[PDB]
Amino acid sequence: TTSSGEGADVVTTDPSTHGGAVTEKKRVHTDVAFVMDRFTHVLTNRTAFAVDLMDTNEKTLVGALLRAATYYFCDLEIACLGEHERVWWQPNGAPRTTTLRDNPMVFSHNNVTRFAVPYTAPHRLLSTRYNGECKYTQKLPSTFNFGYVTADKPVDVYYRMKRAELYCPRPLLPGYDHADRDRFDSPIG
Amino acid sequence: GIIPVACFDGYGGFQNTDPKTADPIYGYVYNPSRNDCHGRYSNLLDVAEACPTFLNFDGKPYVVTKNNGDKVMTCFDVAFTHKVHKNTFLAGLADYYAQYQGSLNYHFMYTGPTHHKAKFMVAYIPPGIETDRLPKTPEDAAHCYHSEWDTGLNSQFTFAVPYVSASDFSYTHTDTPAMATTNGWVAVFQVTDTHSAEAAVVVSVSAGPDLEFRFPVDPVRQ
Amino acid sequence: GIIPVACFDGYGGFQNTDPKTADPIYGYVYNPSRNDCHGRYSNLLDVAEACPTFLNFDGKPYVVTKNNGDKVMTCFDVAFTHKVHKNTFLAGLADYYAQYQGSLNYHFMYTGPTHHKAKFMVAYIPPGIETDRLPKTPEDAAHCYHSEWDTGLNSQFTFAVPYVSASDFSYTHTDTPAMATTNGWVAVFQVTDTHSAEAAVVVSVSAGPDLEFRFPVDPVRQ
Amino acid sequence: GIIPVACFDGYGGFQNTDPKTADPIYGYVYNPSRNDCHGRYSNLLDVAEACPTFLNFDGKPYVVTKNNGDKVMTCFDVAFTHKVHKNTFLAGLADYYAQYQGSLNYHFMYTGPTHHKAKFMVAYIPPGIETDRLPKTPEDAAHCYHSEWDTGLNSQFTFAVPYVSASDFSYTHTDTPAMATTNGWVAVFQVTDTHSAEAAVVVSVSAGPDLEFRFPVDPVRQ
Amino acid sequence: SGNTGSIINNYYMQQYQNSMDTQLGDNDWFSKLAQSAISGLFGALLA
Amino acid sequence: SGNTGSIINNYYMQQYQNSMDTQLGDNDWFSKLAQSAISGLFGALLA
Amino acid sequence: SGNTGSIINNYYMQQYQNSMDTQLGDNDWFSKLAQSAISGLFGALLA
Repeated sequence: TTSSGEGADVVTTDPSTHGGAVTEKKRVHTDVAFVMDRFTHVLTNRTAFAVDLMDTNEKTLVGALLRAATYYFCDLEIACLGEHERVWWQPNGAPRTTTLRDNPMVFSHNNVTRFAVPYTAPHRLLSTRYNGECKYTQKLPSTFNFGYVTADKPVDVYYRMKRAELYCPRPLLPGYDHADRDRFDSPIG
Repeated sequence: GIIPVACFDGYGGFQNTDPKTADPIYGYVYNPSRNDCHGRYSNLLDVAEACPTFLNFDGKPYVVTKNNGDKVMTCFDVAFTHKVHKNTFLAGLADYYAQYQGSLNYHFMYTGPTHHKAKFMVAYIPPGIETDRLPKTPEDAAHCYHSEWDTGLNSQFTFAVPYVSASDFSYTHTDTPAMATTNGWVAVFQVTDTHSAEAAVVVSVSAGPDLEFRFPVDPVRQ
Repeated sequence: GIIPVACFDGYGGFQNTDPKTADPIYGYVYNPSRNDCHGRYSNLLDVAEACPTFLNFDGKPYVVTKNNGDKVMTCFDVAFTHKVHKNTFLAGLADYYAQYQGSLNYHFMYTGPTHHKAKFMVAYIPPGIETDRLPKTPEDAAHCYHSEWDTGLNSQFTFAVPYVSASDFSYTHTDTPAMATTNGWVAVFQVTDTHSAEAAVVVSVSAGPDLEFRFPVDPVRQ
Repeated sequence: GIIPVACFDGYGGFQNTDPKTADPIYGYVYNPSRNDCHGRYSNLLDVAEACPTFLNFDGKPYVVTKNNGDKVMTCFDVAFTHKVHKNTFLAGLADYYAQYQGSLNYHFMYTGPTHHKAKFMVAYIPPGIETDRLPKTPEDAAHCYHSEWDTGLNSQFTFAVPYVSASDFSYTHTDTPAMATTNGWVAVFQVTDTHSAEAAVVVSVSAGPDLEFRFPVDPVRQ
Repeated sequence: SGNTGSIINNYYMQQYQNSMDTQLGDNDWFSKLAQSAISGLFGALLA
Repeated sequence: SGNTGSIINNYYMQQYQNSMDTQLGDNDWFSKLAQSAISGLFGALLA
Repeated sequence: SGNTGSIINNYYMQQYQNSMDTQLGDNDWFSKLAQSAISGLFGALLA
């Protein structure tokens, strides 16, 4: 199916060119809103922390796909774990304080603390990367966060993107290295 | 008067994939309007189809045309773990998903001088049950599901690789014990062996119209 | 026969901001009628708009007109934490809320003798990216979004300060590391430098029609 | 405002036979189509009826015809635990279910040479209250619910064994203390005692149209 | 009304959950005050 | 269907509780086999 | 919408569960881009 490639026109040919029919599939697990909606693990044994969403491990599904997008929009759901009495949450732009009162707060129930954080940042969109005079011939600003959680005792933390909307795609890379063998070859249960 | 109810064991544990939503803190927030925020993509296979990415031929996407016989410019597995696919967006997307089906697409863009001419053929070799082989000459590869093109005014050529397998879906990751491929080879022969000099064929890959991943997974790397 | 149900972890903890209401003790109380109890206000921004409050110019709301050059009677940030706003009702209201948008209003009431005359101009300087500056003469401030008024039978003058910023909302509190303002300056030049003698211009501030706070917060002071 | 509810004791324990279903993990899986996957059976008694299986007569399904008197080729209980039924699909299916009712069917296929001829009769002896007995000659068994057939062009003969018992259902397993059968005998007489030589009658069993098992059980073996 | 809300409704009767109000029979101000404001420019506007 | 049953219905959507089936478009046997049976007595029945 | 689903519906009001969106009045791209694709064979197809 010859065509000029310089124009970068999209081309997608099915095996129909060789006489084989292929019906369109309605993929659902590839969908952004479905994939991004999970409790990715982010950090362990930490009391106070900013709820920056770039703390996600880059090898995890949610973190990698999140870095596959330049801009993003998400309601969030936090889920702390481990022994603690309570969890405070300061909305974005609230001044930091070592003590907390009257700020929104959730007691744990059976050493688990799940709650929904509304999108809070002033920017109409957040971004996973930000060109702030980082020109090169070869870090994201603090306003990009959903809040500032503090726990009574150090806790494991989970984030769950909601109503996710990813904008402007960026490259994904496989995490595995092939070593000596060109085919990676991995065990399967 | 109180409503009877029976709490059950094995239910209500924390679940990271559960459908149910968390209890609210703040109310009545109004997000800034995102109207005229361009470039949203609602599904990863869309960007996988519309945006082909280059293959890893020993660190360089292009294959050099060559004078000595050989003729097999490339002969690589149709499997995402293969080293050739290592830089591609599809290998990185399917690094996570557990299973797939459907055709791939390979784009071959000739890049050589306008006076230089060449003829190529690509062939898809079904999984074996092959004692090796694989065929090293075009006359031998002609029997297989192939296609053949010569360079002209229209540089690019898009060869679609059929999904032929016994099972409706096939694993993206390769199982540790294997002496042969489970999805088959593809090979890109040159067909004349007289080329002064060099030239190059850029190669890239993108998901076909009918390709479909299933089951997200987050494998520990390494 | 009992209805199955599954209590979940992470739910049902005490929450100080939860929508749900507490279980009743007493019933059938009847509150005394509050008819003809005047002065109710259903929203704090209403009292913020209808009731301007004075600025803190070194402990005195008025600015004195002066003979020596200078000409910059005031040059203060459009930020609620600034010392000038310290006594104002808006700074005290926005001491709690986390974010805002919309215009402020500044009222300038001349107070001097009827025979004494003066001319003034106020200018709004957009955030920089300013190496300082700020302009110290009216001819320099003329380029900026300004306005200019002379004293007459109608003493008061109401200058509205536009909300110009890259982001739809901007923080009320100032972040600790900053070498320049994020909401910009405003300055109140006199424009003739010959004033025998004294005179005074009372200054006050009140929220504009479109101003809006969001996210209550209760910061620990200090 | 919270809905009152009262969790009860004795409810919500783990139950391996409970109607209620478990909470989901993955969603939107689509199983491969099973269209044109032949041979499905929706009920075990269907395969029990359509597929007769051979009896265990001392390790060989057939009974040999014999010259010496005796005449009682077989005399076995109509009970699933009996050694004769040990290889049959019904004994293996009813090894699990606790109770049954309804008729069995026994198929007798003659297998001898076309010139060889024989005559047979089968009789169903109701449970006793029998001091033994059982009758050892056809003249004695004639009084009982019997049937009689001679070999011909149509080899197979299907004798149906009635369910006659005081109780609407009867146990599949035999209770440890018993000196006599609770479901009765059946016996397969030859009726002439002159047979040179050998010949054989294959025997098999399959559930009748009205047979019904009830109460699955998973007994510990041994 | 206020920071309360559910698709359902409060389980207890209104008489038990909240004190009943009584009319003086056998209101808001600052809304009106803020609406009394004159944003219209004074004098003869030009250009 | 199967050993499940309630006056109500499953709380989660069918898409989450059970894998969806797909027709081969963009069955039972032994029932029929058992129904093929000929109980009618062979030969000339008498008396 | 997304990995959520129940026969019922969320107990809390939408205002409490999710941030409200606002129109710029007092979108998708790669779907269209992928649909712009020309699968039709180029040149004079034969046989």
